[PDB]
Amino acid sequence: GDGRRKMLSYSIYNYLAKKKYEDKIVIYLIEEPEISLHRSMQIALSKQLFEQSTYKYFFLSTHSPELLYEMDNTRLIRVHSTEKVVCSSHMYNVEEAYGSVKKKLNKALSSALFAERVLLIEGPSEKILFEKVLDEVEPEYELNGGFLLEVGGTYFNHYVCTLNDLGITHIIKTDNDLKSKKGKKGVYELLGLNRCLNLLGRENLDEITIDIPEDIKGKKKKERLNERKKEIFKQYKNEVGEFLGERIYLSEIDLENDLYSAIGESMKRIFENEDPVHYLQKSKLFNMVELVNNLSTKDCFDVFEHEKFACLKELVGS
Amino acid sequence: MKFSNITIKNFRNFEKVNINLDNKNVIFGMNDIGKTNFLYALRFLLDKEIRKFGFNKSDYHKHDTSKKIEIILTLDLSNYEKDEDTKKLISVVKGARTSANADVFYIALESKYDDKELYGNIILKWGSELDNLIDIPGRGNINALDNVFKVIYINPLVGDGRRKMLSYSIYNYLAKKKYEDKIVIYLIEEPEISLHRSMQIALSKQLFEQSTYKYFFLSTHSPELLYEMDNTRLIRVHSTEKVVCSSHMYNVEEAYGSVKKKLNKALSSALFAERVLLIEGPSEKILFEKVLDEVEPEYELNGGFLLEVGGTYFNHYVCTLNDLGITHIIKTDNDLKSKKGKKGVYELLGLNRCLNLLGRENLDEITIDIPEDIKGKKKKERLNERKKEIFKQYKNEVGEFLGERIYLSEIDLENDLYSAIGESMKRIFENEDPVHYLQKSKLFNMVELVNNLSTKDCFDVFEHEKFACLKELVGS
Amino acid sequence: MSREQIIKDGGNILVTAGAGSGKTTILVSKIEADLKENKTHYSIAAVTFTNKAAKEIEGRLGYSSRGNFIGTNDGFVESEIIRPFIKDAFGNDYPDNFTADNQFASYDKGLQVLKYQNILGTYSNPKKNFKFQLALDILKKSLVARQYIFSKYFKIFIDEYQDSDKDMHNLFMYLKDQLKIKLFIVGDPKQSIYIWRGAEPENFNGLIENSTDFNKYHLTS
Repeated sequence: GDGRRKMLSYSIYNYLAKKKYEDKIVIYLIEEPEISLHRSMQIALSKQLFEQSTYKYFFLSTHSPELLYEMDNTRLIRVHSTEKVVCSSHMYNVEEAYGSVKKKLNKALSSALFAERVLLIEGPSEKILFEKVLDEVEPEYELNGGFLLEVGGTYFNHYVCTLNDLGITHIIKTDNDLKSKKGKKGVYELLGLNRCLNLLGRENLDEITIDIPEDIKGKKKKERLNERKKEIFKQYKNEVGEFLGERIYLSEIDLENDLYSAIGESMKRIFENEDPVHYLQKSKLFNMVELVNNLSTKDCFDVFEHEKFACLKELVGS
Repeated sequence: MKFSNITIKNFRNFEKVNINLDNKNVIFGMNDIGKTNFLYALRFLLDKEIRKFGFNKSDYHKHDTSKKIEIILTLDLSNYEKDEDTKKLISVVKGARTSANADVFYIALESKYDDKELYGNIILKWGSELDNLIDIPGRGNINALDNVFKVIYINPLVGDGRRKMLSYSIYNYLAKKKYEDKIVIYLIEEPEISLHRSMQIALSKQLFEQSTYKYFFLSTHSPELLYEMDNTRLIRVHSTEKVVCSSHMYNVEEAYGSVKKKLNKALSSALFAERVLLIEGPSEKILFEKVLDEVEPEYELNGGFLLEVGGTYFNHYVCTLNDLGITHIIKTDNDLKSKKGKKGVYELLGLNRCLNLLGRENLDEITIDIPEDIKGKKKKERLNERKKEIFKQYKNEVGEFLGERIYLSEIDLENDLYSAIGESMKRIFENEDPVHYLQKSKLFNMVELVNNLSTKDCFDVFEHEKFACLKELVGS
Repeated sequence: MSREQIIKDGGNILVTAGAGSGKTTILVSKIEADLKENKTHYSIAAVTFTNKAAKEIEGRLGYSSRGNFIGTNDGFVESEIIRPFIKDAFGNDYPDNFTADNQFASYDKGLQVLKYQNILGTYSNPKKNFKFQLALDILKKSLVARQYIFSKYFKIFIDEYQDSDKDMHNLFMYLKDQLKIKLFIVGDPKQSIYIWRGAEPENFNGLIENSTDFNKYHLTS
């Protein structure tokens, strides 16, 4: 509709300011270009702004994260929500390593730039659980400037650098993971500890080896790896204490065990005739829906008030 | 008590449009001209300050002033006993009703152009029977219909978001005390003009969870306003030159109660699309985003969308999308879920989810021995062989699925991806079985894979027969 | 005195007031108090026996866009019950046109006059009423008529109840009981000199001496 007229206006601007002003330095001031614009047109304008040579110099004011789907090689200036004007700026770039996932980082981080506190999570299971718990306890957490960000299978450096430089509070919840190395068998990588260390400047750690005789398999192997994880967690106690001061929360094994330590009786009731953790870990998505469909307000307040879930209090400002 | 329908003929770009309604209504789409003309027709019917003027020559369809403009609205009076707005209407209407038609009422508008005087006069009628309507009485500049309805029009034009919220608050606590004896209808047009995201969410909560907004019509470009939607009509204007509209009565079931905040957020952004592909998790998101960026970089500029469905059934999304006229594609895989309690019995989850979308529902369970000795890769291949047998058994049902744009994998997406790029996967995943290794860490290994794929591999995946949903998404 | 106990009472009320008491003053005060107190869409109806009292009350009250009926009880039925809903009760052949010489002594001939002649009927015997029996007949046959009457008014003010026939009593009691509409009755027991027009003083006295849901006051001023 009228957005097409807006796009025509942009096109005439682009191919008029070139021929007529070949002997001048042209600077564009674009103020809230998304007033009556369709979403796809906003994405198209984002591509034009950040991937065309007609806009060498510009200043853009926006309320829309769809305009920032293509951002790269730009300054982000954030005006703090107070009466005294305070500003933070960050020089945003995307590394060549983060090249094949650039469309996910941008979409994920666009909506977190318009928040006050961001909690970085891994997958949709934690999303489901925390959404249920917060709706039960703090229904208006997102009206006050909270956000849940799914990080996925990358490192936290890219998000944390931007958020920290812009003045946005970041919380991270992780768990102790061991990843089997590609090729040689019997050697694993301390993935969770390494990801948490890289955010403290200290980077990477030595690998470990576990026997795991061929006879054992299944639940026995799972508990063997869990015992190894417990030993690793106990070994690096000072590093964990250092993490806690940076708003980084690392689980001893996983989120399932932390949730058990809080609502074990309810989980036993709901998951009748099974081991709650093992059953919950078979189908991550469906069994979480089964669990949240049978939780009450008492269980939500039990989870919220536990010490293993102190990131949720940080997210809502206590 | 309830708005039911509206018909518009020969008015501006409307030629013959019939739209079902409710008390709360949301209109969205890409036309942006029919969306405003809809609210203008409502104002002409119900607003005395707009109807006070006439109709110009530009108000007639195709500027052909030899045609008649008709706008007719329908109401339901079934809850006279429990509602006080039905009494407010009935106390001004006396005689225009009959007892055989005591539950339906009509309010109509008619205009015929005067070529000599160059004026279009508007004359209003009500009646219970649509073939017998009579003029609404009135003296001077006032009408009997003006005694009932109070139309409040809100438009941001003609930080500052806090001023907008203050305006909304004064509206809410002014229209109550002053208009306790009238029926108040709000027309909210693009309230997100210069509004922060959190304020949009707050306004959504106000609209859909407060009693001050019993009747309203809302036009929006923002999916953040729809985070709280429930018990509303969604009207979609098709992106063409001829005004076409689809409507759906949106509700959330009590079963879908604990996940309602996820369904709404997921489905809000898919309402502003043309084709939607429903996927399961973030691994498929990563893979398809890489492949599309390599092959079809501008798929989302042309109206494509990827929707993560998660651990639910497809009925809730498909009903809405189908009723609104949006094309839906589904890709699934054959899953067996171990039943809670008894061991050795599994549920045909994928087949059941695909069947429930064809009207046919649910299927019998199966039992597999799985002796305690075997475990690990051997058990995985045993279950995979069972999956292959199940897939081969229901070949006719699968053929029926393909006609509905439903694509079920024999086992999983990993095996389909192998059947296409096995050599590349063997190269990248050196010294392992590609599928088994890729299935250990779903998220990190997928990033490893996409970081080492070339354009040739992306075009191999795109052009395969096992990935025919991707061609549907981009419109071939 | 008791004039302050009336304005503070909301519901069914009697005022047994004699000549020179000031019925008009208290009636207007109560009407104004009820209108000022209520903030809903409902209205009131004031029914009298003469056009002079109707015009006096109309002038005293003033002007408003709220639809209140002030007039004679004969105009009440014609304006509210009969003319709008005559064809919904009996049929489309019965006319809603009339400008009221042609009096008879039967109800059926009254219907015949209204239909064929297209003029409102009458009765030769002054002890029986044609208007107020036709009105009650229509009210019991039309659902939309009852719906309108219930949705429209929340109180009805009646004065000089002593000069009321049995049909007037029947219609008013039907409104009070079946439709749940409040009543405000004012009358002088010893002013039945209009008995030559079929007035029945027994109704007011029976209401005074038997009613249990009616609040009773007497004015000596």
